[PDB]
Amino acid sequence: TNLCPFGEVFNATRFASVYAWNRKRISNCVADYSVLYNSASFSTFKCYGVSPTKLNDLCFTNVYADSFVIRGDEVRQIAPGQTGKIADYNYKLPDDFTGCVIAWNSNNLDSKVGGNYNYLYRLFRKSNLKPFERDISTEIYQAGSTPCNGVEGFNCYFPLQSYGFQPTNGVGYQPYRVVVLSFELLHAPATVCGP
Amino acid sequence: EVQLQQSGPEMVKPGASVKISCKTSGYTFTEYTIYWVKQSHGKSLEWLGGINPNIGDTTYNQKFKGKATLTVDTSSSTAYMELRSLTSEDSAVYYCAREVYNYSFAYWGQGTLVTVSAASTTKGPSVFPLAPSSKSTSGGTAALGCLVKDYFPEPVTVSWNSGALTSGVHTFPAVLQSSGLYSLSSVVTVPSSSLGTQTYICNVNHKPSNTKVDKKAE
Amino acid sequence: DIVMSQSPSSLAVSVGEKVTMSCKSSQSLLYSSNQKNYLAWYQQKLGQTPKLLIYWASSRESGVPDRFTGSGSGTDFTLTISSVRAEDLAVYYCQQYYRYPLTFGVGTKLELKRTVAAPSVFIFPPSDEQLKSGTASVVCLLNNFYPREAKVQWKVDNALQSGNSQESVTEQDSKDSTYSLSSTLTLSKADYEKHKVYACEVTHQGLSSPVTKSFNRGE
Ligand SMILES: *[C@@H]1O[C@H](CO[C@@H]2O[C@@H](C)[C@@H](O)[C@@H](O)[C@@H]2O)[C@@H](O[C@@H]2O[C@H](CO)[C@@H](O[C@@H]3O[C@H](CO)[C@@H](O)[C@H](O)[C@@H]3O)[C@H](O)[C@H]2NC(C)=O)[C@H](O)[C@H]1NC(C)=O
Ligand SMILES: *[C@@H]1O[C@H](CO[C@@H]2O[C@@H](C)[C@@H](O)[C@@H](O)[C@@H]2O)[C@@H](O[C@@H]2O[C@H](CO)[C@@H](O)[C@H](O)[C@H]2NC(C)=O)[C@H](O)[C@H]1NC(C)=O
Repeated sequence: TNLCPFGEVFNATRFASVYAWNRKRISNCVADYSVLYNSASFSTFKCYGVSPTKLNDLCFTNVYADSFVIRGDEVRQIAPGQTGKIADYNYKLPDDFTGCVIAWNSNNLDSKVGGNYNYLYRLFRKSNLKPFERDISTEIYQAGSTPCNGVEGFNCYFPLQSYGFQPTNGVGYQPYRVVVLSFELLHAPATVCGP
Repeated sequence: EVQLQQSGPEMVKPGASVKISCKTSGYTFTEYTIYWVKQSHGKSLEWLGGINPNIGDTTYNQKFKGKATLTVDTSSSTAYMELRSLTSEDSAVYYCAREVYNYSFAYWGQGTLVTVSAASTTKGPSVFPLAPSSKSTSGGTAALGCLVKDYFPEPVTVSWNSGALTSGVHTFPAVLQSSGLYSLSSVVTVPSSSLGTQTYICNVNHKPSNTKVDKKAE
Repeated sequence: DIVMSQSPSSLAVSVGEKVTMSCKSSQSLLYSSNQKNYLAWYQQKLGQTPKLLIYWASSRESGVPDRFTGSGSGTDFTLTISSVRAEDLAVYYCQQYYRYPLTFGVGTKLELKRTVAAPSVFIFPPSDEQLKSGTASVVCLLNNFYPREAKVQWKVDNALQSGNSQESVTEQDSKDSTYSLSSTLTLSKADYEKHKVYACEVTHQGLSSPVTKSFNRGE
């Protein structure tokens, strides 16, 4: 029977930058979630709402597997009710999260000698993000009262910084790929179960 | 409560240097931008630059650049301004003010006074009673005061009864007497019916000389 | 550079009525993204740090009374006090912020027109604390008068003095619009004990006949 394709989601050459975080919708299939939970590939597999120990028995309306590269320092911000540059201006999980958040170390692939500049996060945004929202915007940051006219200088900044990932870094500033399985169940027929 | 706090007025030998502070408090220092505004006596306002404490960068008014330098401290939460070569044009009152996304100057600090004088030794003011007179003979009202006479430089501050007495008080612009020092008279009207009862005291403070003297009215 | 053009330097009308001052600008203060005009209005009453009245050309800030309203766009903006008060005595700057450098206007002063009112004359003989040290300062207050104009003249034994008075004027009052004048006469321990009568003669458009307060070098 159709197996929900997590090989893409998990073993893919490139991950999106946390600011433009990526989201594939997994629907109509069976997937073993204990192919994941067993692995201990993962430095973090914290779960919120549900439980991993026997998870491939429940059925769900919708499964969203979001994925992106953050850094080790910030992994702890992809929790419910977190705050920081990521939970505020980049990727926000709700109060009522019901899913699991998986991450592993990523130097081997994403670090680079001379810094990897391809992964970007947001520095600046007017207000915070509503859960699961996603500003892909690159308009100049009005830090104060003066307008900008697409010219950046004092109090007009560019809103994205690069993570500048380097392989001999501290664990803290080392790449971490992150998959955020959000299992939500609605008032419609279910279409992911497992065994 | 947003509060900005500058320093005591200052007197600088010409061509030398000075640094004015600004202690902000009651909001996150890194978030909001500091501007500085020069208002020299008897003229209007002049913008002189900005600083953004977070990223540390500055914008400058053309005609002030070089001769002033804005410079925050993260830890103490304190904005700074340094004027390097003080001519006499620089004799003015510099403001430090904070910002909001809606408009450029939302909270203002006290004001510091900058008088640029040639080693003109700070002179404590002499304070003399302006013993009361009366409008009419049958009482009505009565007037009394304090004469602050021989001080440099300009900033003086005169209260009546440690701040108690406040209505009708009339403190006159300091005026520049031929001697080079400043002379100033703070006068207060008072109901004549009280002259024997209450005592009437004025409190004069001169920062640039630490002069805090209190004299009555005989 | 973006230089602010107010009118008119001095203004003054009586309570009630309607002051209407103006501000004009080198460059359209229009940001075509958001369609706001980048011009504020500050209310510097004397001896006080400025206070923002209108932001974005046209919006009372919180707490600002509805008799103040800004208006305009592009180049010609306008501050309008419907029914001025006593308290509305202050210099009113317009300031722009659609570009750096941030520019201020030159300033519109609001004096206040009241009804005519006569001074009050009091003479202070200089203290003895100051006499023993070596000078003599006579003071001639003129409390609570409107209009500002008043001729003060010293006489020592009916001798007009000249060239040793200074006078110091207050700002208009903010509670009933009156003035105050600080004619000070200086002499010396040497010159002051050449005489008896000291007086000051106070002409004013309220004082129908002149008034003279005076004292006798004594006790
Ligand atoms: C800074 O400016 C904002 C105005 O907001 C902006 O102005 C417009 C021209 C548009 O660009 C808007 O999209 C944009 O938000 C001041 O905002 C305050 O706005 C509200 C009006 O919506 C006033 O009361 C509030 O009303 C909402 C409901 O609509 C309530 O939830 C609020 O709790 C509050 O009651 C408020 O009066 C107004 N502020 C003032 C001072 O009038 C913002 O206050 C302003 N900041 C400063 C320091 O002036
Ligand atoms: C992700 O891949 C692993 C391992 O596959 C290897 O590594 C990949 C990155 C790629 O280079 C492959 O060609 C490699 O062969 C998968 O691990 C397999 O898992 C099953 C079940 O757990 C196990 O029986 C196999 O022995 C494993 N293979 C190896 C080589 O260890 C893993 O399942 C993939 N993840 C997902 C979610 O599908």
